[PDB]
Amino acid sequence: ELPGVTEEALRLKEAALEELAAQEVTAPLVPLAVSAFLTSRKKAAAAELADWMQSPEGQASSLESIGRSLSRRNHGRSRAVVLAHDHDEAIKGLRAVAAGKQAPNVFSVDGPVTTGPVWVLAGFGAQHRKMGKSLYLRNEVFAAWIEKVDALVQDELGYSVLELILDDAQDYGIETTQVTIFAIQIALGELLRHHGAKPAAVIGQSLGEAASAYFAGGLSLRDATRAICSRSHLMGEGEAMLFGEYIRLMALVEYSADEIREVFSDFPDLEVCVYAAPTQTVIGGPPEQVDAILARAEAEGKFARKFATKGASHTSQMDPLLGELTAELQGIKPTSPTCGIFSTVHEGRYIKPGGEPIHDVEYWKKGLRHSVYFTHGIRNAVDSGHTTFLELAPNPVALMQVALTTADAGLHDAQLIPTLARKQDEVSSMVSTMAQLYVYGHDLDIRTLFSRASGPQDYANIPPTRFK
Ligand SMILES: [Cl-]
Ligand SMILES: [Cl-]
Ligand SMILES: [Cl-]
Ligand code: NA
Repeated sequence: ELPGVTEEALRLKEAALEELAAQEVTAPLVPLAVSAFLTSRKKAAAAELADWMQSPEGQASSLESIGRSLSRRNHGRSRAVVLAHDHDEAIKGLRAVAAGKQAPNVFSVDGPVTTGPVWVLAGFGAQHRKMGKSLYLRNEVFAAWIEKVDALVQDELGYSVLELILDDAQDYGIETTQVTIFAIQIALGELLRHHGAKPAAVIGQSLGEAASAYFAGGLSLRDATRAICSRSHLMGEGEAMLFGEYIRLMALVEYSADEIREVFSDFPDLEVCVYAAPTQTVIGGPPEQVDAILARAEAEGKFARKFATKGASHTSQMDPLLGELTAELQGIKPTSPTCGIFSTVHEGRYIKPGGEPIHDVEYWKKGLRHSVYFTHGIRNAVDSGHTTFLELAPNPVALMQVALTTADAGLHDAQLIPTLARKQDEVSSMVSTMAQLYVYGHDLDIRTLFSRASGPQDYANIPPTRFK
């Protein structure tokens, strides 16, 4: 059978749980949903809830019991959610809902978003030391999926990703960044499905393509894990041996594809790694030429930033890895997708649900070797009516690129929903994520955001759980 959690992971987990229990308890973020067929009725419901919450009876009721009772109402066309830690934040946010005013912890819209969400599976440049650790310790569904991928990666590569997540002294390299972000992406998406969410379409970027294939139903979890494991360890081993004239850097520069065609005439060995946004592109090549194009960009007032790597993925430098990558992926079973795919490997084109499989061995070779057409995939999604983009990531780096494409396409009110972020509480982040899916009308059973009631004190004395 599959390997179990290692002894060292269990040791690290015990230590982390002791440290966690020694901290001060912070008040959880509670989602308070109010809805009605008409926005005017929703605003009135918000004002009445706020009035009652200021009464002594409302003050004596926990936010969690108020939220659990609200979660059982009929969820109408016009929706709103207040995210609060205490009664004061709740009443303040509800006043904003009632008065139609905007607030950071308030989401309120007049009706549903017409098209389903695009799940964005990226990850390049998003890793950070403690990513996923807090949610692993505090959410049992997320933890179960982390442990499933951990067991598969143990089987494929012979080490435990969970050990990396739990060990604060450990940081991530070329190889371990990929398998660990993959593990976190799988577990974040399955946590969302557990609460009723589903992608209408997926779009992958760079290392995130393996997770996109799983959530699109194009590969089983085992085969998606083979894809990320085969490429990551070949890339990590190759990058570690690069010195001198063999080094190729990667850098984000504020140049469009049109500008790069002209700019590259001075730098004969530069290649495009990722078309990230309409005016931003990840490029790769020899250090002297990468240094020169960065210096040109800064002289023109344009942004430029290097990544921490001695090798350039999505360039001709990957050629020597493709033969072994072919051999390691023999036997994977591409399947017909169960949702739409905006394939950034295949230049941003759309593959319909039920379409022919795309995730064969040649797809992973092409994805590693050639450019990532990310902005074109996003633009294809915007032009087809999609407005909600949800990024599964330890840090919402790709969502900021998506915002540049959506605004460039004329969509200035897109629903850009992050998941985890460095220096933000990972439990509260997933509450905000799921509350946002709810307010926009996407599939999400808001009842599942609250544990099952054990007694009458777990409800508040308001509709629909009034105590006769
Ligand atoms: Cl009911
Ligand atoms: Cl109701
Ligand atoms: Cl429960
Ligand atoms: Na461009």
